[PDB]
Amino acid sequence: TRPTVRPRNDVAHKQLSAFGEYVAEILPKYVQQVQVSCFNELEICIHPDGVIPVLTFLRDHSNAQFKSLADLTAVDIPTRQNRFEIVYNLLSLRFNSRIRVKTYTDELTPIESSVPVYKAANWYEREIWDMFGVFFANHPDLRRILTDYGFEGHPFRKDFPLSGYVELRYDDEVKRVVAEPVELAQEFRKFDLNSPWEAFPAYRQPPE
Amino acid sequence: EYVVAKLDDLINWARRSSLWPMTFGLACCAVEMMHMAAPRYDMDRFGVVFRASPRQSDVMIVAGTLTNKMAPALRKVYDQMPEPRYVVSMGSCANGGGYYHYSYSVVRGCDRIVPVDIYVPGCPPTAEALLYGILQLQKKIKREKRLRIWYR
Amino acid sequence: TSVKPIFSRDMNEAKRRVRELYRAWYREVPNTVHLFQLDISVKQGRDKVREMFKKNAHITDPRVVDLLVIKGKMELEETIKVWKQRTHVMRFFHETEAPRPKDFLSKFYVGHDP
Amino acid sequence: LTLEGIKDRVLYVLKLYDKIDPEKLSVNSHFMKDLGLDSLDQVEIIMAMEDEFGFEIPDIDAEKLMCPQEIVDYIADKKD
Amino acid sequence: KKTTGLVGLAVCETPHERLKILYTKILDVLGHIPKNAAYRKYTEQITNEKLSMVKAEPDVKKLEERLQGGQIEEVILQAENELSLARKMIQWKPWEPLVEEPPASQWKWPI
Amino acid sequence: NLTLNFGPQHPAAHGVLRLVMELSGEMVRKCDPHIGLLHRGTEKLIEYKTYLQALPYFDRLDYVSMMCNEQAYSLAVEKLLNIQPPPRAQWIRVLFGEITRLLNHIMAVTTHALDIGAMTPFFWMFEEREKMFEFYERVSGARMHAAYVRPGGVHQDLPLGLMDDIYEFSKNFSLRIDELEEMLTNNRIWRNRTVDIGIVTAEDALNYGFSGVMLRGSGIQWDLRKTQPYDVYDQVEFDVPIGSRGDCYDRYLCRVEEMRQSIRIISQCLNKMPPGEIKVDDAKVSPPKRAEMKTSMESLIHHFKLYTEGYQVPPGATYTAIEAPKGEFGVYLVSDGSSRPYRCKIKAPGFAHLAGLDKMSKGHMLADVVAIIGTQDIVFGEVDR
Amino acid sequence: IPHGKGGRSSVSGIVATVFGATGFLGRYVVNHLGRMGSQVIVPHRCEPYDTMHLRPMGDLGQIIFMDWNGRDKDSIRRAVEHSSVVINLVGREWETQNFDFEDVFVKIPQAIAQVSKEAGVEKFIHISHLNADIKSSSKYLRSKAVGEKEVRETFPEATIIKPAEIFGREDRFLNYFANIRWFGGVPLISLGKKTVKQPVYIVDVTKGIINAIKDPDARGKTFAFVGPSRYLLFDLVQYVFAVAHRIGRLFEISPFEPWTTRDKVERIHTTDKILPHLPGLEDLGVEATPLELKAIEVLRRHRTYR
Ligand SMILES: NC(=O)c1ccc[n+]([C@@H]2O[C@H](COP(=O)([O-])OP(=O)(O)OC[C@H]3O[C@@H](n4cnc5c(N)ncnc54)[C@H](OP(=O)(O)O)[C@@H]3O)[C@@H](O)[C@H]2O)c1
Ligand code: SF4
Repeated sequence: TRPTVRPRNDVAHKQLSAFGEYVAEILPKYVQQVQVSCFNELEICIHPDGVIPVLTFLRDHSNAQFKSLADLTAVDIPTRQNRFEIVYNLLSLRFNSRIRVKTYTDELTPIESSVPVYKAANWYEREIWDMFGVFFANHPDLRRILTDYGFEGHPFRKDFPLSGYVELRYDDEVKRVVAEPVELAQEFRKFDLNSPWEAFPAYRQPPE
Repeated sequence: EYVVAKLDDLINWARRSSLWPMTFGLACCAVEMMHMAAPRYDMDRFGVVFRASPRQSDVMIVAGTLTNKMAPALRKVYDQMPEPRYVVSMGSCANGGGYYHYSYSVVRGCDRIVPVDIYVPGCPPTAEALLYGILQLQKKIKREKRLRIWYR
Repeated sequence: TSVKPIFSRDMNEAKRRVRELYRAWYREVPNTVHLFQLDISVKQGRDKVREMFKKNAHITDPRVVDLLVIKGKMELEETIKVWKQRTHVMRFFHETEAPRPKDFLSKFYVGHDP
Repeated sequence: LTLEGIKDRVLYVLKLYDKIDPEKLSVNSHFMKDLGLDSLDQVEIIMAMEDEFGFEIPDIDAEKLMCPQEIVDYIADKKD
Repeated sequence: KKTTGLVGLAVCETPHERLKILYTKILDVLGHIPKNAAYRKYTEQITNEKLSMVKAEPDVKKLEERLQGGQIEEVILQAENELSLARKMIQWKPWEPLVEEPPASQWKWPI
Repeated sequence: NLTLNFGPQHPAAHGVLRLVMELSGEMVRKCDPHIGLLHRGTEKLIEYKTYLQALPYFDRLDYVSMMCNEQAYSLAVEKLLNIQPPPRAQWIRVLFGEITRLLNHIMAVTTHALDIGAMTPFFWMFEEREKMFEFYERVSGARMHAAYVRPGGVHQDLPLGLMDDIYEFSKNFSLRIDELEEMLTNNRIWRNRTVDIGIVTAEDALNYGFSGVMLRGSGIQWDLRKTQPYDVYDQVEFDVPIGSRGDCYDRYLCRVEEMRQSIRIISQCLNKMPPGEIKVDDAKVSPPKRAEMKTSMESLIHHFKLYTEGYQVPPGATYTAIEAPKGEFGVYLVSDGSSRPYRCKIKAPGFAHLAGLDKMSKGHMLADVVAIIGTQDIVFGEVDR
Repeated sequence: IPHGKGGRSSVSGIVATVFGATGFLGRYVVNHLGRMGSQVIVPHRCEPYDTMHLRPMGDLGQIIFMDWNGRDKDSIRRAVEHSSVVINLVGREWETQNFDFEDVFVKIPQAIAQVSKEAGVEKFIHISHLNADIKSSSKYLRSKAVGEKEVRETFPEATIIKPAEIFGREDRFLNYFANIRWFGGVPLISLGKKTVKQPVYIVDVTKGIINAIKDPDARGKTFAFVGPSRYLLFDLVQYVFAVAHRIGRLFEISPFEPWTTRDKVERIHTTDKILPHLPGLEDLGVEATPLELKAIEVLRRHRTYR
C-alpha cells in the first residue's frame, strides 16, 4: 500500500501451507487442528495422547530434521474448562523453519514427558512443576528450581496475587529471620485502561 | 582533657584511612563498581584497597536486589564481621528494592534485615556520586572513644 | 473421571503411602534436632508431624492425596541433606507472631472485622 | 532361643507409650475394634520393635497384625 | 581428508555400499507395515528416489550433490535414525483414526 | 565422599551460583548446582504494565547488552503491528547492535581471565572501555540502562558529532586487540591451562539445545546472522569464525575473530547511511514531535491518549529470536488485544548453556570447574527466564 | 486510635518513651514496641554507634533519637512533652569515677518526676528489685529502696514494677557464672545455704510491660515478678559446669570493668523471697517459663555438640 507497512511475501506462506498439510494426512491419530499464521508460522494442535510419538516423528526423518529444541513454555488460560496450555517450539536445522506444538492438558491429568525424546528438557520440564503443579510423567529427578523453599503457591497462575503472603523481616528476639503476614507501604494503585469502541474489525466476535 | 582527647585524632583518623570493603555482586549495580575499580576513577590507593577476604572487612556493600533465598546468607556474613563496622548500600534496589518492589519474592528495603548508614540513590549510581558517598562516610567519622569512658 | 491417576488407583495404594513416610519423618525428628543446632524439645517435633498429617483428613478423592504424596516426599529431599540453613525448619513454627484472637468479643474491640 | 523371650518384650511396648491404653496389657487389645486408636497411631505401635529386640517390619504385615497376639506370632515365626 | 568437518564423527569407512545396505535394510522392514497409511507412500517414495541416485556412481563428492545432506558420513545419520523411526511405527498405531476430540470450543483465541 | 559447596564464596568472579560437588576423592563425577538467587518476579510483573511502560525491564535483563536487548523486543512487537521501521532508523540499530558485541566480547575474556587469576588484562582493557560509555551518555539518557529503542523505531536522532568520533574510536582499536594476542595466544601456560577441556562435540551438543559459540566454533556451521535477516544487515560483508575441535580453546578463538568482524561492519556501516527521519510517520504508534504537540489540535489527542493507555495490538500469538552476543534470545510474546499484554515468556541462554555442565564437567579436576564456567559466559539475572 | 492489623506499619495509638535502653533489659523491651507499631521515642546518652543494632525493629518513622544528660532538666523535658505513657529503667552497677551514684537512684527518678509528670503523662512505670530493702545491706542493694519510698511521694499512682533476678542471653548474673575460668571454681561462698533467688525469664519481663501499657487501671497497684519452680538449689552452680563441660568501653580496653571484690559479691546472695500478697505477675498474665529448657541457649562453651 505504502512505505512504513511491512512487505509480506507469499513464497514462505505457500510452502508452510504446503508442508504442514500432509503432516495431518500421515498421522490422523493425534492431530486435531492445524493452522497457518499470516506471517509464516504453524501450529499443530495435538491431544496429549501423542505427546511422545509426534515429537519422536519430528525427532528424525529425511524430509524434516527438527532436532533443535528451543523453547518449552507454559501459558495458563482460565475460562477454558481445561486451564493450562503447554506449548513447545522446535527448529529445523537444515531447513530454517519454525513450528510450534500446542498441547492442552488440565491440572491433575499428567503428561508423558519428553525425557528420552529430548535431553534439553531437563530443567525446562521441572519449571512447570514449580510454577503450576503440572506433574509430568516419569521424570528421573523432579525438584524445586527458581522458587524459595517454603512456598505452597505455584505462583505463575492467576489466583496468586501480586504480592504473596510472606513479607519477611528480622528481629533480635533471638537470632531468627522470621516470616510474617504481608504489609505494604502503598496500594499498588490499579488503573483502568480499556478504552471502548472496538478498534479491530477483523477479529470481531460471533455476535450471539 | 587536652592530653587524652588528642589521641583519638589519630585512632578515629586511622580507621577512616584504611577501609577494606566487601562487595556483593548481585545485579547491574555490580558492573558499575568494576568501572570504579577500572583506573579512570581509580578506586584503589585513595585510602581503600581492592577486594578482600570475608574475614578482614570493615565496610560491607550490598549492591543490587535481594531475594528471600539470600536473606539468611546475608545475616550470617554480617555476623562474622568485627565490631567497628558500617553498612553502605548503593543502588536504588537496596533502598526499598527499586521497582521489583511489588513482587512476591524481593526483600523490601535491605533495611529490615541489616542496619545501613549511607544511602546512595539510583539505577546505576554512575561511579561518580559513589566516591562522593565514600567521602561522606569518612566525613561521618567525627566520633570519639575518649570522652565516653572519661564521661561515664 | 476420564483421567489417568499418578501412582495410586483407589484409596488402598493411597492410605498405605501416607503411613509409609510417616516413619521416615519419625526417625528424622530426633535426627535433625541435634543437626541443625536448634534448641527445643524433640516431642514437640513429633507432635507437629502428626499435626500436619491429621489436618488434611477430609479428602474422599484419590490423586489429590497422591499429589500431596509428591509434595510430602519432596520435603524430605532438603530435609535429609542440608538445604535449609537454620531458617526454613524454624519457619514451620509460628513463634514470634502475635496470637490471633479468634473470639467474637475479642475481635470487636480491635479491627473492622478482619 | 526362647518363645517366652519374645512374650515379655512385646508386652511392655504398649504401656511404655503414655497414650490411650489404660494398663490394658492383655493379648486381646484388638486395636481400634477393641482398643481404640487413630489410624496413624497403629503405625507408631509397630515402630518400637526396630530398637527393642531388633526387627525389620518389611512388608504389609504391619497393616495385618491388629492384636498383640499376632505381634508375638509374627515374631514367633521370625525367631522360632 | 582426515577430519569430517562436523566434529564428533569419523569417516567410517566406505561410501556407496554402507548406504546401499541401509536403504535396502529399511525397504525390507518397510514391507512389514500394513499399507493403509500414506507413511509408506512417501517414505518408500524418497528412499527409492535416494537409492536410485545413490547406487552406484563415482565420486564421493558427486554423491554430495543431488543428495541434500551434510557430508556423506553424516548422510548415514540422516537415515540411521530413520531405520529406528520406522520400526517403531509398528509398535504404536498412527493409521488408526482420531481419538479424544476437544470439547467443541477450545482452540478459539480471544478468550 | 566430601560434599563441599564451593560457590556462595565471594571468591571474585561473581559471588553467587551456590552448587554441590560429590567428588570421588579428586575427580568430581557428579555436579548438581542450584540456581534461583535472583528470581525477582519478572514474568509475573509484566502482566500489569503496558507496552511502552514495561520496556526497561527487558533492558535490565542482561548486565551488558543495552541495545541488543530491546532489539529483541521492538522487533518482536513490530511484526504484530504491520510496520516496517523507517530506513534511517535501521542503520542505527545495526550500529549499536554491532557495538554491544564489543562489550560482551571484552567482558567475556577479561572476567574469564580473572577467575583464572590474571590481573593485568582486566585493567588493560577496561581503561579502553571508558571511551565507549561516553557514546551511551551522549545519545540516550544515562550510563548503561537506556530506554532507547522504542516500538516506533529510534527514540531520537543522535546529535552533531558521533561520526568523527566513532571513526576516531574504531581506527585505533585493532592495536588493542593485538595486545591480548601477545598476552594469551602465543603463551603456553594459558594454552596449557585450557586445551582439551570441555570436549563436547557430539549430537548431544545440539540435543542439549545450545545456541552459538559453544556451537559452530565446535563444528556445525549455523548462525542467525546471515540465514535470518533483521534490518539492513545482509547488505554488509563479513565472515563467521569456526574453530577446529570441540573444546574451550576452540571456542575461545571464536571471540578473537568475532571482534575482528565488528570493526569491519562499523567501518562498512558508516559509508552507507542516508539522511532521513527517525520515527514511524503514521503516529498511532510514534508520539508526535515536541514542536507539534504545542500547536495543532490533532497532535495532543494523539499525544495525551498515547500515554494514558498504550497502543492497540491485534491478537494472535507470535515468536522470534535474534543473536544476543552470547546466544539466541527467545521471546514468546502472547498478545491479547489491549494496551496491556498477556503472558510474556522469555528464553535466555544459560538454561541450555548451564544444564549441560553436568555432561561437560565429569572425568576432570575441581580446579577445572571454575575454568569451565567463564567460557560459556554465564550472567545471572539473565538466567531469570 | 488504632487501625488494622498490628503486624507492622500500624498506628496502635500509644506513644511511649524509654530511657536507658542500651543495656540488656531496655533493648529487648523496645523490640516488641516496634513490632506492634507506635511512636517509640528513645533518647540515648552519649552513643551514636551503640544504637546501630537497635534500628531494624521499628519499620520507618516509628523510632527517633535524641540526646540528654539527666542532670539537666529540659533535655528530659523537651522530648517527653508529646507522649502518652513513659517508663524508665535507667541505672547500673558500681559507682563511676566521676559520678555520685547515690542520687542517681534518688534525684534522677525525681528528675523525671518533674514537670514531666505535670505535663500530662499517665501510667508512669519505674523498676524496682525484689531484694531492695531498707535494711543495712547493701551499699548498692539498699539505697535502691530509698528511691522506692522517697520518690514514691511523687507519682502517687505508678504501678512501679518489681522484678526478681532475671536470666536471658547477655545479662550479668548468669554470665557471672561460666566466666570464671580460673584456678578454682568456688561458689558463694562455699555454701549451699541461700542459693538461689527467682530467675524469671526475659520473655516474661517484656510481656509484663506490654500487657500493662494499656491494662487498664494499673496505677498504684504495684506488681511483683514470680520466678520459676520454685525457690532454687545449690545445684545451679554444678548445673553450669556439667552441661558446659567445665559496647562503648574503649579503643583497647576499659581499665575498670571488674568483678569488683566489694559489695557486688553479696547483692545476689541475699535472696529475700518477699511478700506473696503482691498480685503481681500471674494476674498480669500470662508468664510461665521453666529453667531447664532455656539453659541450652545462653550457655556456650568449647564442646558445642555433645
Ligand atoms: N531486673 C534485674 O534483674 C536487674 C539486675 C541488675 C540491675 N538491674 C537494674 O534494672 C535495670 C536493668 O538494666 P540492664 O540489665 O539493661 O543493664 P544496663 O547496661 O545497666 O542498662 C540500663 C541503662 O542505663 C544507662 N545508664 C547508666 N547510668 C546512666 C546515667 N547516669 N545516665 C543515663 N543512663 C545511664 C546505662 O548506659 P547508658 O548511659 O549508655 O545508656 C544502660 O544503658 C538497670 O537499672 C539496672 O541497674 C536490674
Ligand atoms: S535497577 Fe538498579 S539495582 Fe536493580 S539491576 Fe538495575 S542498576 Fe542494579
